[PDB]
Amino acid sequence: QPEPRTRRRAYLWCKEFLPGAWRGLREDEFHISVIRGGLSNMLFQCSLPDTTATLGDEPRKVLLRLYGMVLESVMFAILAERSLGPKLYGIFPQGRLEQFIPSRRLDTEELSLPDISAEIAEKMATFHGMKMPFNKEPKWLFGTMEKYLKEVLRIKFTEESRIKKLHKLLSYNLPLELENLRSLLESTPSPVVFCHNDCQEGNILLLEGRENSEKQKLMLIDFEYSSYNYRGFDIGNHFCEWMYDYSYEKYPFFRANIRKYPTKKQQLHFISSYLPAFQNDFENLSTEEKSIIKEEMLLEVNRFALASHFLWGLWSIVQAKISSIEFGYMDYAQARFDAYFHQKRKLGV
Amino acid sequence: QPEPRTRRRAYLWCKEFLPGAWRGLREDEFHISVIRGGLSNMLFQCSLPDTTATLGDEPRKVLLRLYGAEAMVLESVMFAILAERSLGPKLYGIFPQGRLEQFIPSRRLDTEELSLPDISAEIAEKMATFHGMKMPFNKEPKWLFGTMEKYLKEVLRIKFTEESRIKKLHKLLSYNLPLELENLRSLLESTPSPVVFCHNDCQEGNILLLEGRENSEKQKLMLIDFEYSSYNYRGFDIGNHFCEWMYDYSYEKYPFFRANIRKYPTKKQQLHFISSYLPAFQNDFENLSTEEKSIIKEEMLLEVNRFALASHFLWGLWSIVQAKISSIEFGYMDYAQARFDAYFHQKRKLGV
Ligand SMILES: CN1CCCN(Cc2ccc3ncccc3c2)CC1
Ligand SMILES: CN1CCCN(Cc2ccc3ncccc3c2)CC1
Repeated sequence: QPEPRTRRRAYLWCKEFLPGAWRGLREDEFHISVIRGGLSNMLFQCSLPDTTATLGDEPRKVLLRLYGMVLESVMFAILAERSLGPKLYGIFPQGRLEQFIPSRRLDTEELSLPDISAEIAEKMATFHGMKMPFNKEPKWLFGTMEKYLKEVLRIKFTEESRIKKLHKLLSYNLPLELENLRSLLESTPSPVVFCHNDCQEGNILLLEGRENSEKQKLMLIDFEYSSYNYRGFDIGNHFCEWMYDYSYEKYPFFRANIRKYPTKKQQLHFISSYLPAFQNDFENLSTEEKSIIKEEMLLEVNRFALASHFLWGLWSIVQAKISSIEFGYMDYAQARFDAYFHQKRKLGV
Repeated sequence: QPEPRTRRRAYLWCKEFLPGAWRGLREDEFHISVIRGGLSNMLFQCSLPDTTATLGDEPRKVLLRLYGAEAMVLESVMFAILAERSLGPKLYGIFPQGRLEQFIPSRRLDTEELSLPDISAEIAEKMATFHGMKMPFNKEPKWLFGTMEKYLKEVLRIKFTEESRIKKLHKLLSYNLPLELENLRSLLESTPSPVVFCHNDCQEGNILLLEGRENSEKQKLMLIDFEYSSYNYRGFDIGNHFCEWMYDYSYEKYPFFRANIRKYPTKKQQLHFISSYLPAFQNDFENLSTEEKSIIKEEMLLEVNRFALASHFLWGLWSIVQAKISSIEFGYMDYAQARFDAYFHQKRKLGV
């Protein structure tokens, strides 16, 4: 349960924005509980009295999201219209009402289950074929990294620990290294598509009641960082996410495990599912040509995986200065940068 | 024939938002033409050279829309949804200064085409369809009297200089609009009308006659320009449309419209409209008792004609507000008086 200053707001929003029973519902009939609290993007679960029959096809239970601009909204509406996302039941200046999808999030170690990562591949490829009314020019990747790098070189921390950690990070010569990375990635062909850009296990729902479905038990959510971007980044980033488990209950509240990065075999298995789903003609290609393509895609995504480390490393340093959320951001930054340089050595680039 | 800045900015938007031949298009080979000028919602046609080949789906031609001089999230979300549902033009690009839309070969309707039976029948079907839609917006019917209240307040505190505008304003105030509003409200709050997703501005200039289709009998029109849309009393949407039968905005001299009260649809014409509307809006209707059909229709007419009074009042108030702030060449005050003339005349018609 929430505070008084809300739940009423939540009451009004549900009563005004939802059809059916919601329309005549009394403030004492309103059921609401917290799904995730905090200062920003708070989730809530609102529901009709179980003793209330629905008048039409309106939802019994809904997700309320409180922001705590225009593109984010257009995108969610579109994904909703195409059944790629939760339905959009209502939208307003300080949040929105979304479909409540009975489910849990994936856990890190589940990303490696052959059936799971085969469906994530298939879903990412599908996400990747969608037309969106947004800029098709791949500005996002280096634009965001420059934006973050510049912030980082302006960040001053008070406590000695953060100063120390920032100092060790700045000692990699991030500006120079960004240019080394630009060189590498420019010379690495990767089709521009609509990328989720944050395809981590916490954004993948296992839909309850089909945990037994072999190719249809997952849904991708949270598209807040989505944009047109190099394909290799969405895949590389997701592969990186195999190494990071955010459920750790002690500070810094994540574990990094480099050994958990997908093996070549595991990589070939993800992309062997991705490709058929991304170009429908791929399956009919010559056994030999498929491997030509797969070997190339492996080079492609493992290289862009470096951008995942670099971008989210920088991102993490900024979050440290400004976020309230309890999470060891600097240590995570240090982890992403270690994995960065470990991956460079591994690739010999 | 746009200005250097725009067309340069339009070239860029097109090249960066549109797929296919567009993305490799050079500036020297970019075609743009004006469809509407002004300061607010300029319209442009953009296209590929005729010698250039499309690579895939991409359109050969598109409409650029510049917003000119944050409810934009609502408009944009709406515009995008109607597109996904094939009810509006496709949405190719959205950005701070405007949007890229599908170009749809067509012309708009003339006022006197609104009364043509097939036209009127299809408009009624399209509107009913439009009304059945779920939209992620607030379902409380506050738009109508909220907006009028908003305009009335603005109206009460505007002072003109220019003599003729000053006189015209006072004659409108003569009527005691705050009292008159209150009692429009009482009249209407006693007039049941289903709350639905309304277009709210269904005038001829917002209805496309689709090219290639002037032969189809029930499928040659598309409603567009949903800028004023919202959940609202169905009666408003229909009443407002009926009012627009009376108003012709193609008139070339000041005040740049003709009002003709006597072009308002006859009862026979109104019945012909909702005879298409009702089977298009609800399922069983077609096969209800020919006795209950008539009960439904007759009440609806009282409903839509009563709400037509809100059309006159709302747009009259809006028009007065436009006279202060708008620069567009249009006799807003004269148009304000005409709506209010129709308001009191319609009131007289109804004995309310
Ligand atoms: C921007 N997204 C991709 C970058 C990695 N990820 C790190 C992360 C994951 C889970 C967290 N859970 C709680 C707090 C911080 C967290 C940070 C942040 C999410
Ligand atoms: C809000 N809409 C319905 C109210 C009447 N209408 C007045 C109008 C119609 C056409 C015009 N065409 C050009 C200039 C002004 C115009 C004003 C405005 C549009």
